[PDB]
Amino acid sequence: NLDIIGKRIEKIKQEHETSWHYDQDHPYKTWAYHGSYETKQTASSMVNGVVRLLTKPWDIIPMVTQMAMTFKEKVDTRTQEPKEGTKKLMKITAEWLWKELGKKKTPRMCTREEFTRKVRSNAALGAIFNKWKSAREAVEDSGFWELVDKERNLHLEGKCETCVYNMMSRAIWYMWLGARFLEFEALGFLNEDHWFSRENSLSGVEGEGLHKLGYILRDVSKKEGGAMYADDTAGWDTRITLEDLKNEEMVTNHMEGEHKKLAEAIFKLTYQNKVVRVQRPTTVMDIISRRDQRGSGQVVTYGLNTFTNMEAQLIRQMEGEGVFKSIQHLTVTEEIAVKNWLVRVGRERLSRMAISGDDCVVKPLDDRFASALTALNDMGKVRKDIQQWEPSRGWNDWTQVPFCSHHFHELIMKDGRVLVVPCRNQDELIGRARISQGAGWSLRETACLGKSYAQMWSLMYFHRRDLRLAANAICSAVPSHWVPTSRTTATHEWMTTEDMLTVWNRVWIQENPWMEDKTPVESWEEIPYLGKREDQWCGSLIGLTSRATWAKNIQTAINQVRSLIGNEEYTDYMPSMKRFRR
Ligand SMILES: CCn1cnc2ccccc21
Ligand SMILES: [Zn+2]
Ligand SMILES: [Zn+2]
Repeated sequence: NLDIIGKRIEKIKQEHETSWHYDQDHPYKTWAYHGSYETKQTASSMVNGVVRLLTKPWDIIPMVTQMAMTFKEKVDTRTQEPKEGTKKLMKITAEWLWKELGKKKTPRMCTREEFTRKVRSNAALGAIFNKWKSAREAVEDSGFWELVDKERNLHLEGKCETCVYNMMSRAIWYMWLGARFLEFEALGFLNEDHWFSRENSLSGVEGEGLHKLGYILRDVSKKEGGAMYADDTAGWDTRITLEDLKNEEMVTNHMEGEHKKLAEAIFKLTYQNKVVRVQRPTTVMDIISRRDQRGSGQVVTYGLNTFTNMEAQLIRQMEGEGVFKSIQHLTVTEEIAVKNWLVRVGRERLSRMAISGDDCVVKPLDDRFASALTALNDMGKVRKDIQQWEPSRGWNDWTQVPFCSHHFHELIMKDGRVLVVPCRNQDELIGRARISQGAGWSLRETACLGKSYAQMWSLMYFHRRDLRLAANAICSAVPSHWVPTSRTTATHEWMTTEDMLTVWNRVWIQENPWMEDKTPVESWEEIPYLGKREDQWCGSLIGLTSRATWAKNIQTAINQVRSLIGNEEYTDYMPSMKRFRR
């Protein structure tokens, strides 16, 4: 308690000595409360005019237009201590899983140099605005690194002064760049050295890319076993227990010297004890603490969510296979059975899963898994939108399974080769491309963001009639040489000025390990669509009068946007499609 967090608390107390007060009408039950101080400030979603002008038919579709308009009573809930059988299963499984992940990897510190390179190419490293303007400025000034140094030596001394969270089914915890560096130094290796790659973790998909996820699910489908299960957890980050945080910390067992001590301090001082500042309109700032739940960097959050989800799902698999009888207590011989299952079949069982943070797909040995719920519920990983003890409903066809907000189609090219393509409801794709975040966007910057969405559609969603047409229109309306941009950056092969057919050939043919015949495609007309009825099922407007008029008159829409941007060099990409080719 207050020995580990007191210093951070004491320090903030004094910067607002003229405003401190223990409020008696504080709304926290599960968060420990400490005091308040005076503040007064808030970032809504803005429309991308280039994309909206080239998607007119969607101006009258509420599922699109409502996306651009406009639970913190889950962060304030509590999770019970698991039983001794559950705690034992998790500790054995975690111990075994860090060793497998560590067999072909070496833990190591990430460097000021690596951190600097990140900030100078815009990665979302959740920092704050004070002393320096942006992240870019702090990194070049040696004053910063002295602040970093002071805290660093403080962590080696087992103490913390400035690693404090700021709060803002989503909840983001911005720290100051200094605390973010120290997190990156100790734990960045998990992401930087791809510990959750499929090659390394067998269940993971880190670095895999949307054009690979469908092929990975089809490979899992080829295993003998039961249905494919894809149960979502209700508020995964809120259900991370202190026992979860202690099994995650065991990665330090594989470290040495300084690194081991630096990593131990991050886990002890910032993860297993937290200090947070929250905006309350009644507007004051609340300084609240708690020991459990996830509140880390988004990138470290991803890897440890993947880790603990892999652990939970292997245990749910053990329960289905009858490896242990009850979570109340493991007998001595159940421990050796669990250990022996892991050594004997653990790697096979990891390969039956696709896990991306809190998101999983499992193809278990048989359907006993569906009603194996005691460990899953007792670990606190309670399923969303089903009653606690109701058996899971599985999927009989890998093409129906949801994963990373998509489903996947099997699409046969006129030449017989097989594409496995990512898909989701087309209203969601159009609605997202019509939104920008933040202020001060020039027309050129807005156009270059439209171009990023268009090239993503040409590479990932070419099989959707409306998106291939809208992508060609946007690429025709934005100057040919203007570089696609994004303010918050899987593998993003569409972020390039290279010809999109050349990039399509590299991603789907040359570099695709599921495509044996490497014959290049010579034109976009060789590249197939979904069936017309399947395209409508997945949200296409093909067949509507609005869509026909848009497609026929597309050059008029392209010319409207070209006239706004002005006298620039443009390319006509519409004749790459059969219907505009004379
Ligand atoms: C886990 C054991 N088991 C297997 N099949 C079931 C069906 C309902 C309840 C429990 C079941
Ligand atoms: Zn600290
Ligand atoms: Zn679809």
